[PDB]
Amino acid sequence: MISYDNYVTILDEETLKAWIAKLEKAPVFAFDTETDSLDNISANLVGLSFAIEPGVAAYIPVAHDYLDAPDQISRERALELLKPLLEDEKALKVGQNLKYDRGILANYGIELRGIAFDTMLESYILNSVAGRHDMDSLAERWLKHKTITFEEIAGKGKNQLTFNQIALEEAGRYAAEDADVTLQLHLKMWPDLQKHKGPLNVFENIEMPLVPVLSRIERNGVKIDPKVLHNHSEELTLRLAELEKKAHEIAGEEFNLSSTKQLQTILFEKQGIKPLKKTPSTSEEVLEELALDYPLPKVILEYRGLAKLKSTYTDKLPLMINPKTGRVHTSYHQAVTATGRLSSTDPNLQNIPVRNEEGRRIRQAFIAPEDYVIVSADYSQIELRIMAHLSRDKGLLTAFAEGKDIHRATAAEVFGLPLETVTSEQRRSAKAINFGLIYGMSAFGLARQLNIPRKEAQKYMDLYFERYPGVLEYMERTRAQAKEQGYVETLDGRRLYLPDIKSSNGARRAAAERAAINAPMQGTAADIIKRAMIAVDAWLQAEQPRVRMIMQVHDELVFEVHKDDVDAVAKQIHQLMENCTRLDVPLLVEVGSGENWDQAH
Ligand SMILES: [Mg+2]
Ligand SMILES: [Mn+2]
Ligand SMILES: [Zn+2]
Ligand SMILES: [Zn+2]
Ligand SMILES: [Zn+2]
Repeated sequence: MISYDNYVTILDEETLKAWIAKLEKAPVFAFDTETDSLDNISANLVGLSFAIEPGVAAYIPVAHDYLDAPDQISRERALELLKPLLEDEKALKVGQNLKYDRGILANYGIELRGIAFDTMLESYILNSVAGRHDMDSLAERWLKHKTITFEEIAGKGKNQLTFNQIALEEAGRYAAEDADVTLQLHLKMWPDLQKHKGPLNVFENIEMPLVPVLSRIERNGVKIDPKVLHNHSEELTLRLAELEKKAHEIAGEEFNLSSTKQLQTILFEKQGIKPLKKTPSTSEEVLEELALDYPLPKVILEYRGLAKLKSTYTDKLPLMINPKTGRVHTSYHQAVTATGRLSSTDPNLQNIPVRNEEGRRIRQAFIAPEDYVIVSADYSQIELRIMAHLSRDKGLLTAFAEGKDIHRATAAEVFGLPLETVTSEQRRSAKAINFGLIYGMSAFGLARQLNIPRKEAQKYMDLYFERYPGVLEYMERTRAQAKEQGYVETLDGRRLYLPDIKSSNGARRAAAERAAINAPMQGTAADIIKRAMIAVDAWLQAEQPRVRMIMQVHDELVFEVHKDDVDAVAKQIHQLMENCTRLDVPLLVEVGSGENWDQAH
């Protein structure tokens, strides 16, 4: 176990000051905060823990208020004595998910500096796919130590206690162990993170500096109009009713809009071909093939889609508005994706349909406050530009260089015809090839996206590789080093380990080869986006203009800018994004604005 003998519980100023003195001369120190809620903006700090050396850690309770809780240093007195140390950029701190801790302190007017090491990110940069990067998983992987779980001291279910309700000593065991373990994890991982300059570079200049900027974006939140979302909800109810009637009217009787049950009994029973369509799906959608002529499958297609969107965003979004700020605070995850891109939840901004009309209405609900406007800064087809650079292809490089539409430029080369005459179908064919290459799509998978026969798709890809030889080379070379060293890297050095590259399993090894071609372009896009965020945030902090960075979704950064400042600010965001990141890839940033996210998008 871990008893009350392990760590000290600081209940007096004199002892706290003794520790602050030791903390001041430590080379690095682990630090952690305890609160009464996972919600950063409204959580209250219940206590703090520190670790100066493996096995030497302490817990300082400041707001435990259960019946008869012992005297504790007051939250205000503890923070004023600790403030200088916390705000000192020279005092280096180590922590697990420091983004959270930085925010809690910000609730009390404290600016946490010296945010040097985050064990979550150390683990993530070492090997993004090694497993989960949370402390409990980390302590077990690297230290063969099983940590005290929050459930162990607080309980489970609705009757679960909040930190302020837990006994001082019990809270101490948990909090001081976090600090201690975090320091031990750093001592084991930091030395390893130096065996390679690639990962070390990404960790030091991309991931760590991004920690406080993610905190600031999350805490800023985004303005959502609940009325608009409600109208959209009422209207969708009516549209779902109408659509259901249109389905019944086309055939007979009533039925659910569920395939492999009520649909096959209608659809193919009235002429068609037996198999159904899985909601596997992004490759063989039987329902949308029939949709080009057959009416029923087209209405069932649209019905399901609207049903999904209503319960996911229309009904959910209004419930996420924080009472304290009046805004929605999404959760960004910095150590979850395999390629290094940021993910998002509650809400998952990336699942809002882009090329769909309803998704546009969801976006219209993201509004700018009075006298402000929503500004969108996007990296135009960054992955494609990255592939152009990685393949060193003069053809692609020149297309982007002279500002031509790469999809029409590619079609003009593949099909051999003037750029002005390329048709929509030809452009659509080249476009499917271009994005297919990024995901390492098979010549048959391209046929399923283009609806053309196999070997006809193969005919296009051979014509493509002949016109753009540099792309085949990159593809072959990347699969090469992937087998030679078990991993692939981005331009900045970020690595994706591929354990199934020599799998001996067929499909399992195919996946690893696709990931081999894909990761370098996706990871590089990710690195670029993170560098722009740090650069834009740095300008924001230094110059203090009337602008907030509110979102990050796909390849765009969304802001709130004062209406009278839009022009100067747009010039600035634009320069920072395509000139203060990587100077090797030919980058283009498209900046737009409006009353809501949809207008600026
Ligand atoms: Mg191309
Ligand atoms: Mn913590
Ligand atoms: Zn903790
Ligand atoms: Zn993208
Ligand atoms: Zn420019």
